[PDB]
Amino acid sequence: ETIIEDKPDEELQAELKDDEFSAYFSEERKVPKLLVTTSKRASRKCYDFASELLDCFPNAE
RNA sequence: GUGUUUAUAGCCUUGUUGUAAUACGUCCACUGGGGACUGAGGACUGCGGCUUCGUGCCAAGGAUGCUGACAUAAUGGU
Repeated sequence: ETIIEDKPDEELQAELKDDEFSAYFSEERKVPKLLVTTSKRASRKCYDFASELLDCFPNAE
Protein backbone atom coordinates (compact mmCIF):
# COMPACT_ATOMS: atom_id res chain seq x y z
CA GLU A 1 0.00 0.00 0.00
CA THR A 2 3.03 2.32 0.14
CA ILE A 3 2.89 2.78 -3.65
CA ILE A 4 2.28 6.42 -4.58
CA GLU A 5 -0.78 6.85 -6.78
CA ASP A 6 -0.63 8.94 -9.94
CA LYS A 7 -3.40 11.13 -8.53
CA PRO A 8 -1.79 14.01 -6.59
CA ASP A 9 -2.05 13.73 -2.80
CA GLU A 10 -2.24 16.74 -0.50
CA GLU A 11 -0.84 14.85 2.51
CA LEU A 12 2.26 13.83 0.55
CA GLN A 13 2.80 17.38 -0.72
CA ALA A 14 2.25 18.82 2.76
CA GLU A 15 5.03 16.58 4.07
CA LEU A 16 7.47 17.57 1.31
CA LYS A 17 6.89 21.34 1.34
CA ASP A 18 8.89 21.68 4.59
CA ASP A 19 11.11 18.61 4.24
CA GLU A 20 14.89 18.20 4.39
CA PHE A 21 15.09 18.66 0.60
CA SER A 22 12.62 21.57 0.56
CA ALA A 23 15.34 24.16 -0.10
CA TYR A 24 15.93 22.52 -3.51
CA PHE A 25 12.35 22.03 -4.76
CA SER A 26 11.02 25.41 -3.61
CA GLU A 27 11.29 28.88 -5.15
CA GLU A 28 14.51 29.35 -3.14
CA ARG A 29 16.27 26.98 -5.58
CA LYS A 30 19.34 26.26 -3.47
CA VAL A 31 22.12 25.36 -5.91
CA PRO A 32 23.47 21.93 -4.87
CA LYS A 33 27.17 21.84 -3.97
CA LEU A 34 28.62 18.33 -3.77
CA LEU A 35 31.59 17.08 -1.75
CA VAL A 36 32.83 13.71 -3.01
CA THR A 37 35.37 11.93 -0.80
CA THR A 38 36.61 8.37 -0.37
CA SER A 39 37.57 6.05 2.47
CA LYS A 40 40.90 6.27 4.28
CA ARG A 41 43.99 5.33 2.26
CA ALA A 42 42.35 4.66 -1.10
CA SER A 43 44.12 3.46 -4.24
CA ARG A 44 44.22 4.95 -7.73
CA LYS A 45 41.47 2.54 -8.82
CA CYS A 46 39.09 4.48 -6.57
CA TYR A 47 40.31 7.76 -8.08
CA ASP A 48 39.71 6.59 -11.65
CA PHE A 49 36.06 6.00 -10.76
CA ALA A 50 35.81 9.09 -8.56
CA SER A 51 37.00 11.24 -11.47
CA GLU A 52 34.24 9.78 -13.64
CA LEU A 53 31.73 10.53 -10.89
CA LEU A 54 33.21 14.03 -10.76
CA ASP A 55 32.57 14.42 -14.50
CA CYS A 56 28.94 13.38 -14.04
CA PHE A 57 28.30 16.11 -11.46
CA PRO A 58 29.40 19.67 -12.26
CA ASN A 59 29.89 21.91 -9.24
CA ALA A 60 31.18 18.91 -7.28
CA GLU A 61 34.41 18.99 -5.27
C1' G B 1 142.34 11.81 -55.65
C1' U B 2 147.84 10.22 -53.24
C1' G B 3 150.18 10.27 -48.62
C1' U B 4 149.29 12.67 -43.54
C1' U B 5 149.06 12.70 -37.74
C1' U B 6 145.67 18.18 -34.91
C1' A B 7 146.99 21.85 -38.03
C1' U B 8 142.01 26.06 -38.86
C1' A B 9 137.89 19.19 -37.06
C1' G B 10 138.80 15.77 -34.10
C1' C B 11 138.63 9.80 -33.41
C1' C B 12 140.29 5.65 -30.68
C1' U B 13 143.51 3.50 -26.95
C1' U B 14 145.98 4.22 -22.33
C1' G B 15 146.93 5.48 -17.62
C1' U B 16 144.46 9.19 -15.49
C1' U B 17 141.08 14.77 -13.04
C1' G B 18 137.50 15.78 -7.65
C1' U B 19 134.53 12.25 -7.09
C1' A B 20 130.61 10.56 -8.97
C1' A B 21 125.98 10.01 -11.42
C1' U B 22 122.61 6.70 -13.67
C1' A B 23 120.53 2.06 -14.95
C1' C B 24 119.48 -2.78 -13.13
C1' G B 25 118.82 -6.09 -8.83
C1' U B 26 117.11 -6.03 -3.76
C1' C B 27 114.96 -4.17 0.75
C1' C B 28 112.14 -0.19 4.01
C1' A B 29 107.96 -3.04 10.56
C1' C B 30 109.06 4.74 4.49
C1' U B 31 105.05 7.40 2.32
C1' G B 32 101.03 9.90 -0.90
C1' G B 33 96.50 9.19 -4.04
C1' G B 34 92.31 6.62 -7.58
C1' G B 35 88.69 2.34 -8.32
C1' A B 36 85.80 -1.90 -7.18
C1' C B 37 83.36 -6.08 -4.11
C1' U B 38 82.15 -7.38 1.07
C1' G B 39 79.87 -5.49 6.50
C1' A B 40 79.52 -12.02 8.45
C1' G B 41 79.04 -11.32 14.22
C1' G B 42 75.79 -8.74 18.01
C1' A B 43 76.15 -6.62 26.33
C1' C B 44 80.93 -7.43 28.74
C1' U B 45 85.50 -10.15 28.51
C1' G B 46 90.97 -11.10 24.74
C1' C B 47 95.63 -9.52 22.48
C1' G B 48 97.65 -4.68 21.76
C1' G B 49 98.57 0.88 21.11
C1' C B 50 98.11 5.67 23.26
C1' U B 51 97.43 7.52 28.12
C1' U B 52 100.81 10.38 34.83
C1' C B 53 96.44 7.22 35.99
C1' G B 54 91.96 7.37 33.75
C1' U B 55 83.44 3.80 34.77
C1' G B 56 89.90 7.49 29.67
C1' C B 57 90.70 7.26 24.44
C1' C B 58 91.93 4.06 19.72
C1' A B 59 91.91 2.02 12.96
C1' A B 60 93.09 -3.28 18.89
C1' G B 61 88.35 -10.87 18.96
C1' G B 62 83.73 -8.65 11.58
C1' A B 63 79.98 -0.78 9.98
C1' U B 64 79.23 2.88 11.63
C1' G B 65 78.09 8.05 11.40
C1' C B 66 75.80 12.32 8.72
C1' U B 67 71.95 13.32 5.29
C1' G B 68 68.21 13.28 0.97
C1' A B 69 63.96 11.35 -1.80
C1' C B 70 58.01 8.38 -0.99
C1' A B 71 52.52 6.38 0.17
C1' U B 72 47.37 8.84 -4.87
C1' A B 73 55.20 6.68 -5.14
C1' A B 74 59.24 4.48 -4.53
C1' U B 75 60.96 -0.88 -4.99
C1' G B 76 60.61 -5.63 -6.56
C1' G B 77 57.64 -10.13 -8.41
C1' U B 78 54.65 -12.67 -12.15
